[PDB]
Amino acid sequence: TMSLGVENSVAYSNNSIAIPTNFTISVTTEILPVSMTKTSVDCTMYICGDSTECSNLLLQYGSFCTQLNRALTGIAVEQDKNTQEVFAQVKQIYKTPPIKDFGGFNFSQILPDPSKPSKRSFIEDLLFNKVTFNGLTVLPPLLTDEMIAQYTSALLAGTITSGWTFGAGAALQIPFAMQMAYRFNGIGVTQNVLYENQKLIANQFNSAIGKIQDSLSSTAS
Amino acid sequence: GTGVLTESNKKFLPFQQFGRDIADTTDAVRDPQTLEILDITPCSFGGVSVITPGTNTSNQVAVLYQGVNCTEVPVNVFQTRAGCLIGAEHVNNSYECDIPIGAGICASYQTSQSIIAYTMSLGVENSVAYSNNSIAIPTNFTISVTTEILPVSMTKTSVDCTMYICGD
Amino acid sequence: GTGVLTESNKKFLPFQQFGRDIADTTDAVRDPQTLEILDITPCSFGGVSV
Amino acid sequence: ALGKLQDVVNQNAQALNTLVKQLSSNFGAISSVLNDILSRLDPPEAEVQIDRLITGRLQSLQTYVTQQLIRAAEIRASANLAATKMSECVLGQSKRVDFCGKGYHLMSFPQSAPHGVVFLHVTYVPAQEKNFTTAPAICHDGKAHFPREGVFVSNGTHWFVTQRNFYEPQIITTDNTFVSGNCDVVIGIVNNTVYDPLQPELDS
Amino acid sequence: IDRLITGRLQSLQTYVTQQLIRAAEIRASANLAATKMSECVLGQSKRVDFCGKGYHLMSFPQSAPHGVVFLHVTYVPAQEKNFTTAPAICHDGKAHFPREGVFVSNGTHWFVTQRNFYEPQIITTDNTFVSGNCDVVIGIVNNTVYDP
Ligand SMILES: *[C@@H]1O[C@H](CO)[C@@H](O[C@@H]2O[C@H](CO)[C@@H](O)[C@H](O)[C@H]2NC(C)=O)[C@H](O)[C@H]1NC(C)=O
Ligand SMILES: *[C@@H]1O[C@H](CO)[C@@H](O[C@@H]2O[C@H](CO)[C@@H](O)[C@H](O)[C@H]2NC(C)=O)[C@H](O)[C@H]1NC(C)=O
Ligand SMILES: *[C@@H]1O[C@H](CO)[C@@H](O[C@@H]2O[C@H](CO)[C@@H](O)[C@H](O)[C@H]2NC(C)=O)[C@H](O)[C@H]1NC(C)=O
Ligand SMILES: *[C@@H]1O[C@H](CO)[C@@H](O[C@@H]2O[C@H](CO)[C@@H](O)[C@H](O)[C@H]2NC(C)=O)[C@H](O)[C@H]1NC(C)=O
Ligand SMILES: *[C@@H]1O[C@H](CO)[C@@H](O[C@@H]2O[C@H](CO)[C@@H](O)[C@H](O)[C@H]2NC(C)=O)[C@H](O)[C@H]1NC(C)=O
Ligand SMILES: *[C@@H]1O[C@H](CO)[C@@H](O[C@@H]2O[C@H](CO)[C@@H](O)[C@H](O)[C@H]2NC(C)=O)[C@H](O)[C@H]1NC(C)=O
Ligand SMILES: *[C@@H]1O[C@H](CO)[C@@H](O[C@@H]2O[C@H](CO)[C@@H](O)[C@H](O)[C@H]2NC(C)=O)[C@H](O)[C@H]1NC(C)=O
Ligand SMILES: *[C@@H]1O[C@H](CO)[C@@H](O)[C@H](O)[C@H]1NC(C)=O
Ligand SMILES: *[C@@H]1O[C@H](CO)[C@@H](O)[C@H](O)[C@H]1NC(C)=O
Ligand SMILES: *[C@@H]1O[C@H](CO)[C@@H](O)[C@H](O)[C@H]1NC(C)=O
Ligand SMILES: *[C@@H]1O[C@H](CO)[C@@H](O)[C@H](O)[C@H]1NC(C)=O
Ligand SMILES: *[C@@H]1O[C@H](CO)[C@@H](O)[C@H](O)[C@H]1NC(C)=O
Ligand SMILES: *[C@@H]1O[C@H](CO)[C@@H](O)[C@H](O)[C@H]1NC(C)=O
Ligand SMILES: *[C@@H]1O[C@H](CO)[C@@H](O)[C@H](O)[C@H]1NC(C)=O
Ligand SMILES: *[C@@H]1O[C@H](CO)[C@@H](O)[C@H](O)[C@H]1NC(C)=O
Ligand SMILES: *[C@@H]1O[C@H](CO)[C@@H](O)[C@H](O)[C@H]1NC(C)=O
Repeated sequence: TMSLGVENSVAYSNNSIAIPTNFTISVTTEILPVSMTKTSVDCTMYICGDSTECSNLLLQYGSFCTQLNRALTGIAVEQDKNTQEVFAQVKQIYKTPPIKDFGGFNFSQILPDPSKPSKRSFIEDLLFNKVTFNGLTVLPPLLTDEMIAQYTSALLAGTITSGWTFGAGAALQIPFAMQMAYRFNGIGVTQNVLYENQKLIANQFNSAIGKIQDSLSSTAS
Repeated sequence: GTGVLTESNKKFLPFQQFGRDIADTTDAVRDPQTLEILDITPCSFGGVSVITPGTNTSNQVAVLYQGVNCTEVPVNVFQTRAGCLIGAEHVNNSYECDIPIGAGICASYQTSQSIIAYTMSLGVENSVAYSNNSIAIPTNFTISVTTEILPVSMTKTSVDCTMYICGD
Repeated sequence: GTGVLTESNKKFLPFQQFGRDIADTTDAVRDPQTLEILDITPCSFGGVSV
Repeated sequence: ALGKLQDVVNQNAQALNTLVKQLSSNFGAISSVLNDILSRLDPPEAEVQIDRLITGRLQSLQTYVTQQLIRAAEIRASANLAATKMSECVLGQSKRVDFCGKGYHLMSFPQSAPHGVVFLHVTYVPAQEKNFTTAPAICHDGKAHFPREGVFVSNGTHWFVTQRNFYEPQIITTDNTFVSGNCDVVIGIVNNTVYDPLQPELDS
Repeated sequence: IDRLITGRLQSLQTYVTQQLIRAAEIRASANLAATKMSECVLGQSKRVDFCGKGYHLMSFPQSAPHGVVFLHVTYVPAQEKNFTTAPAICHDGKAHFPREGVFVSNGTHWFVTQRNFYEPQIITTDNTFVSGNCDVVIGIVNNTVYDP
């Protein structure tokens, strides 16, 4: 009989409060399917492949072919719309400056890699590597892997160099240290914490990124 | 069968006469007279779409044969990963996507005017002037009233199954 | 067919007999004896709820 | 713009048309009209073709009902989204980003439409950006000062503490800033006078 | 051929229906991913566990074959210490409540600290606001509020 978790009585008393004296900057991963392969099926070729008599017999079934083809075409257009909605949320393709001074934070593992022929980040390369004709045709996506990589790179550059501002309108530059100070103010922790523990936070963030790299590289589940 | 027979590198065993795949369709064969292996490829086929600017704008159209090499078409020919596009003038300049053909290629009717297919542009590049001691603050605002249209309900249709199938 | 025949204002051409629609169902007819156009309406029917 | 609604309409209409057109198909029967088959064949012979007609029409009905269920699920998802926006964009102010339109959300107004709703999202979009030199904190008496609400900016020579979403520079006073720690820890911290309102009052 | 066509059309219809349902599921996931991009990446989310377990600091997108991977950077408190807490404090017969924070005690002295991190501070009239007398609040304690 499976256990639901370790029993843990909270030491509750009407005048006892536990306050945290430290923190960890945990980088977790969440994978979301966005689109499915665009496939179109030729009704006549599949059902009556190269047969005039079969095609004539199939003609009597009314508008089955048109409705099946319309359904598949709608699904394919839906896939294109899904990708466009998810990724094309940035009006202008921002790019990070050549000088990488982000307050000690190290984004080299997620910023685009010029070395690879495709401008794709290191962790993006890991993700791509880990994931793997009878009237059925597999249409290609409108946005190639290169274009989706460009969109994600634009999103990352905008985020890093401008905080949340680029989502509201014109992207406003801002030091990433001050951006993180604002992020801390958002969660109810004063900003002086970030300034006073900037090096510690940067080290924790870099270690978390490394752990993400290792987890993606090792476990494919 | 019907297909394209080509010279094959497959190492058929002496006793084997055919080669199948996951679909169980004949993927390879052995010539009965001369014992040489031949790969069978499906005869080229694919959808035919029509990139057309609004007829109100122009009657000139381009034809896309999806996923077919530009060699099997009878007869201003562009070979993109989406397929063979005939009637579109390839342009190196990149603009926003107008009529998405696919594989990053979009075709638009533009300047005499013709249909030009191009690698669609992902908006305008904009290098943020980032530095560790520079913040851009907005000195003004604009109250933008946008619109968001959402379907809420659809037609309430009932069908008299008996009457429809067996009317009177 | 089954339905209600009503006097119609449709301008049938001399050689045209029936009048169809997107449903591809006979909406109008020409009375073969007296050359007049009659609209055909399906006999009234509908769900009966309580 | 209204396509989202118009599209929907067409879809439904299209389906009905298709359904009706399926009444004019043979499905393998001698004719597409039951009355013709009944009048031209005896029941023992007619039933054979009527079976094909009935099976075809029933299959068409099942296809229509299945696709209608799928489309109704899609419309139910969109209607739940519309109810969420009515609750959060209209009946309140949504702090969620891009949920009630691009830019900071001020308010929203509902407007009916044929088989749909339309939200006019009034949002606030900053327009005119000005560069400034910014510092995370400020040192006055060795104590690092951080802004309570706002950010330290400089027009080149003087330091002001301005709210983040609208450039409204203000003198840097102890009311605007709070101290935490000394100035040997922060990176990018700077020196500047932090005006004290109480000093002149005590002077006089 | 009648039987073959009927069977193959049934197979095609089954395939297309399964595809429609699977595509509806994928579109639900795509809408969720667009929401996460809008609210976690393009902004900081207050919604709990929406952008990772913890207090969301930021998110980073990464394309993957037919999907998006969000790296959610979150703030998780680590080492917690017990303290004795008083809802208010009485200095001159008027209850004092913390403007933004909580009252804690390390055994003898009383501090007012932000709620999600231990940064104790000497209680002063700037850290606290007064409301009413000292005969209503339950659990209130006695202490001095430093006056600058
Ligand atoms: C960011 O991290 C990467 C690796 O995670 C660092 O790249 C390493 O740089 C050192 C420099 O001495 C080399 O010896 C290593 O071989 C590099 N590793 C890899 C995988 O390239 C990079 O230096 C870090 N950037 C910052 C600013 O700390
Ligand atoms: C908060 O926790 C972090 C660890 O998450 C502490 O940082 C570590 O400190 C030890 C010794 O103090 C070092 O050996 C480690 O290398 C540090 N790790 C990192 C990532 O910097 C930190 O000291 C703790 N701070 C407090 C106030 O408890
Ligand atoms: C902020 O922008 C608004 C426009 O969005 C400015 O108002 C305009 O000012 C010019 C010149 O004074 C007028 O010609 C326009 O008619 C004004 N527009 C409107 C809608 O009234 C405003 O002056 C700007 N303010 C600042 C401080 O830059
Ligand atoms: C930065 O702003 C300050 C404050 O507005 C400017 O100082 C004032 O400048 C005006 C003229 O623009 C004078 O009339 C005031 O007497 C100045 N006051 C003080 C306290 O200096 C300063 O000139 C601005 N500097 C720049 C480079 O824009
Ligand atoms: C800000 O002011 C402090 C003191 O007012 C400066 O500290 C001086 O630093 C120099 C060089 O490090 C030392 O020689 C002095 O002895 C320091 N003074 C004191 C009183 O300790 C500090 O350098 C200034 N910072 C900036 C950026 O101007
Ligand atoms: C609770 O905190 C107070 C203040 O932080 C501590 O009081 C200090 O105790 C040390 C003992 O070495 C003295 O040197 C300081 O002068 C005291 N400061 C003040 C302002 O009185 C107190 O010791 C702490 N007690 C516990 C149990 O944590
Ligand atoms: C806080 O202080 C007040 C007064 O300094 C205490 O109230 C006194 O309580 C005693 C015993 O209950 C009475 O004899 C006095 O008459 C009270 N005086 C006043 C002015 O109220 C109160 O009990 C203290 N609270 C705690 C928790 O110790
Ligand atoms: C039959 O084909 C084989 C294959 O090479 C050949 O060697 C042989 O001479 C042929 N015989 C005749 C009678 O054609
Ligand atoms: C053709 O399109 C233009 C704009 O695209 C429009 O102004 C014009 O009225 C249209 N013509 C017709 C006949 O619809
Ligand atoms: C089309 O065929 C030619 C020659 O057979 C080949 O070089 C070319 O790569 C083919 N096109 C594609 C897209 O594979
Ligand atoms: C486009 O540019 C490439 C190299 O940049 C060149 O080889 C090609 O001929 C150009 N095409 C046209 C139509 O000018
Ligand atoms: C037949 O019908 C026409 C229609 O009006 C009529 O004119 C004619 O007299 C009819 N003939 C006979 C024999 O009743
Ligand atoms: C800030 O300065 C940089 C310096 O290169 C400039 O490119 C940028 O346009 C400036 N910001 C604005 C809003 O003009
Ligand atoms: C910014 O970076 C430059 C070098 O890139 C350095 O000299 C300067 O001290 C830094 N200043 C701040 C406030 O980070
Ligand atoms: C707080 O008190 C409870 C009471 O048993 C104890 O279990 C817990 O360990 C204490 N907190 C810490 C951080 O030790
Ligand atoms: C907390 O509970 C204890 C029971 O041990 C009680 O004596 C005390 O008065 C309670 N405190 C408050 C503020 O109710």
